[PDB]
Amino acid sequence: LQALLLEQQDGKTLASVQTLDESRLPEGDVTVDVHWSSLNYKDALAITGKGKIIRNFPMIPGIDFAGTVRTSEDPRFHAGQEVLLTGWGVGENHWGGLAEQARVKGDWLVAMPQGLDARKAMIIGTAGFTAMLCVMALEDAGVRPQDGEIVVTGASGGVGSTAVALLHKLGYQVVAVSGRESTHEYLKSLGASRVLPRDEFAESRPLEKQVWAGAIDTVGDKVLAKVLAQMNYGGCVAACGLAGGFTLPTTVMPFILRNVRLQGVDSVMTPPERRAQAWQRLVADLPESFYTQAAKEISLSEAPNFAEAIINNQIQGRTLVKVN
Amino acid sequence: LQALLLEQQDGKTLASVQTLDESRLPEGDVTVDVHWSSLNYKDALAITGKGKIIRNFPMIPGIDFAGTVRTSEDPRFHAGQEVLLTGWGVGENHWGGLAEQARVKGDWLVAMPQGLDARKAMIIGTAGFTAMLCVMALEDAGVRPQDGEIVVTGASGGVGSTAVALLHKLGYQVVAVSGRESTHEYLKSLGASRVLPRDEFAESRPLEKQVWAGAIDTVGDKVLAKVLAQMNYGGCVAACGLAGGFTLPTTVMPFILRNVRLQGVDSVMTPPERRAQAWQRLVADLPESFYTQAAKEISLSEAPNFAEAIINNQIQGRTLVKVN
Ligand SMILES: NC(=O)C1=CN([C@@H]2O[C@H](COP(=O)(O)OP(=O)(O)OC[C@H]3O[C@@H](n4cnc5c(N)ncnc54)[C@H](OP(=O)(O)O)[C@@H]3O)[C@@H](O)[C@H]2O)C=CC1
Ligand SMILES: NC(=O)C1=CN([C@@H]2O[C@H](COP(=O)(O)OP(=O)(O)OC[C@H]3O[C@@H](n4cnc5c(N)ncnc54)[C@H](OP(=O)(O)O)[C@@H]3O)[C@@H](O)[C@H]2O)C=CC1
Repeated sequence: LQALLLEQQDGKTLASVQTLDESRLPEGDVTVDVHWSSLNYKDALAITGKGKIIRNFPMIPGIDFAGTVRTSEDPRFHAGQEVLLTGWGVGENHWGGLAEQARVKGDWLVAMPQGLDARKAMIIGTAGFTAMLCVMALEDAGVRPQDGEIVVTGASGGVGSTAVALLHKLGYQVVAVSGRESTHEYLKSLGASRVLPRDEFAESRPLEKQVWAGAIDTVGDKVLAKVLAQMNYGGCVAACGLAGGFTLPTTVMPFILRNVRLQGVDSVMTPPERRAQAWQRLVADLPESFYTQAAKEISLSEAPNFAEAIINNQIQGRTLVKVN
Repeated sequence: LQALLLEQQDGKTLASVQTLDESRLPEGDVTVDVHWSSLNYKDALAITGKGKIIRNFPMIPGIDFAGTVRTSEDPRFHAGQEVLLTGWGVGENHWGGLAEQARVKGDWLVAMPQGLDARKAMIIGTAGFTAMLCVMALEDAGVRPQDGEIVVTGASGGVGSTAVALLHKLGYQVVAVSGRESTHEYLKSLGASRVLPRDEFAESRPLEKQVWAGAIDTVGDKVLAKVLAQMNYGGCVAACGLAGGFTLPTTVMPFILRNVRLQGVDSVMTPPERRAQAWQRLVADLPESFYTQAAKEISLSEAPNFAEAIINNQIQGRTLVKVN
């Protein structure tokens, strides 16, 4: 059993791949032979030791996995069945998916959606799952294509890439915000009508000119504050991230004078029914071209190279991890 | 034609009751003989000159009125008809309701709902209208009496008083936040289960203990920031005010880790359909005891005094205004 393992000394996190035994895995009524995982921003924070994502060491990181069920004391799952997992504290406070085996509670698993397989499921991963929940939040708020432009921040990343592709597919005019010139052609190829620079979202009045029918935000901080000030009357912002900072120095003005909805989107504890709905929607609404335009396959032990890259804003798209 | 008129010299606002000619009224399709108005927080800002609510003087303030139609060039409205008005820029950049006559666009009016008269309509006013929109926002977010406690800030005020009464009638367990010990009995009599002091809502961590199923906030600033940190997973905050300050020094944490919705509530430009729904619901759900328990009926020339009291956190309930 090969596993990426986090250890802690003198404050710092060390990441290495070690050969563990089956016996070291935590209790959990379903054992899964993991074939694929991925790197999300939260995984990168954990692996580099930034932000105190993980409080208990040693720890196998990886909030995502997909593979084949080895055994099951949960009668909903059987040996041979393709399953996936995102969230539920896995990869944070419970040994995760960046390993050839994981053991988890059956409630945390999702039976493989029809039209999907383990590889494609992990290209999507937590970031794509989260993008879908964000699109669904915009739809719950009555934001339709004809209402105006949708803005996506941190657009070149995982959630952002998925969001641009989903929205373009669903008929929306999408505007991407990126802090790098090198992402422009990639973002246009995903379906973005144009790409605005991040340095134009550094400061804002409480109320800016109305330009967005809706928004999907992955950066928080001053970018989210400006986006809120730019929302159309009745518009909605689906906020899922903190890539630019966890604080939100905003005002009540967009809320109380423009009836703006700021919908928070969490992926960790998404209830079973909405979880299943999001996956079903991804199979239908994410075009097959995405799985080759946005994905980069890496091996397990080179994950820390790419975790550093994520933190350092040197990553584009989705990092798929082949575990075997 | 009696009217509270605001002038401006040396950057200070001067409020007085003057007798004006009919010919000084602005152009409008519908002339209304106003019998009743009210004072909301916004009117108080305008009358005292605090903030920049009013940019063009002279101005008749008053974002609300109710009365009888005098003349009409708009075929939807006839002489003799009972009508009300809240918002639409009236009392801000168009001569308002604290006067014996107003002249307005027919789109801005609401035909008197059945079960309601001009007096009761202004006891409710913008503040009560707003409270109803906030309760409706909580319902849109799936918050039900069984889900847990609803917190109402600035509870002794107009929006707050209406909110507590509406929620108690609808079956919710309500918790009021007030910064004065003198409001406690009043708030209990409206339907509040308990009253927490406002000094316990000053500083907050990004995430506090989950305690609120939903919230209606009239204060903004640091009170709203703490309430956000205290929301249950999937909870909703309807935010409509800035009584404690217009800034919002919060974080993204409640949003991204607890799926919290921050629904902003505006009353100025609420579209016709939603507007009519709120008034219909106010007739259904506001108990008759509210009109006696929260109302204080003043004359036009007492409006500057009551405006000061509002800014200085010295009123309780709703200020109704007998215009004639
Ligand atoms: N709570 C939850 O359940 C979930 C939360 N998330 C959140 O979504 C957010 C993004 O996730 P993911 O796509 O995986 O991360 P990525 O790193 O792949 O993308 C984030 C993007 O943000 C931009 N960015 C990076 N650094 C900064 C910075 N310092 N200031 C401003 N912008 C920056 C970059 O785009 P560019 O170069 O174009 O500016 C980058 O591509 C994360 O904060 C993550 O926590 C995601 C899934 C679930
Ligand atoms: N955008 C829109 O369409 C609408 C906005 N609103 C807003 O709702 C808010 C309240 O309206 P309204 O009820 O009419 O005003 P009120 O003055 O009647 O209510 C405000 C309450 O807030 C509390 N308060 C007052 N000052 C402070 C302070 N400095 N710090 C903390 N709390 C304070 C008081 O309660 P206590 O003493 O118990 O602490 C007071 O009763 C206003 O900001 C108003 O503009 C209302 C309707 C519509």
